[PDB]
Amino acid sequence: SMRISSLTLGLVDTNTYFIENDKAVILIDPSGESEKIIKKLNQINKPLKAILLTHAHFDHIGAVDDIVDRFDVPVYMHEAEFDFLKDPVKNGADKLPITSKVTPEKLNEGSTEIEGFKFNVLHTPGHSPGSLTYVFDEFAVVGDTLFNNGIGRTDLYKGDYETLVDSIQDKIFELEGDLPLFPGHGPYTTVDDEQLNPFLHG
Ligand SMILES: [Zn+2]
Ligand SMILES: [Zn+2]
Repeated sequence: SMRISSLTLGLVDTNTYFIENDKAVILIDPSGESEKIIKKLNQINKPLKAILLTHAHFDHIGAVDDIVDRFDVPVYMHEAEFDFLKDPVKNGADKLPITSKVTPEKLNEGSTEIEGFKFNVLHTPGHSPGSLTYVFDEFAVVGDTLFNNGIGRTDLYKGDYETLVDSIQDKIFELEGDLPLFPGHGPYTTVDDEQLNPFLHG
């Protein structure tokens, strides 16, 4: 019923995801290289209805403004990182040309329906305070939380190691053991495959 596609883009190889149903598409983490994203959006030939952000670090939002300027769609994210968009010290870009001037819509933990797309939102902070995981019937998009044999870094702004470990162990590890998990970087993994992840402790 849904098809998930991806491009790996930008300075730090961010996974941008395209979620299609029979009649529309939503985009998650438009990281950069917006002409490549737009090219695939034009290939899909279904109207883009929304952008979802797992979080608002610079490498997940670099193409947000270009896509909104072209298609005029809402951008959804957790309110705890609204101030990340315009603030390069908070989103990490301060460290050559990244900000977003969009006014975002807030999303909270719970069941959601956006333009015919039904999914569950989990608030999974620790790598960032507004990190969200988006759970669909046949896959989940987890952001910079649980990687294949790795974990999101917890030394960024408002990051915290024990918070992320709890988010992974108490929320992401409640999903179906073989559900494909698609993180912000690197290949997919699953809850079963990450049971002995060595970065989780406590
Ligand atoms: Zn990040
Ligand atoms: Zn990232």
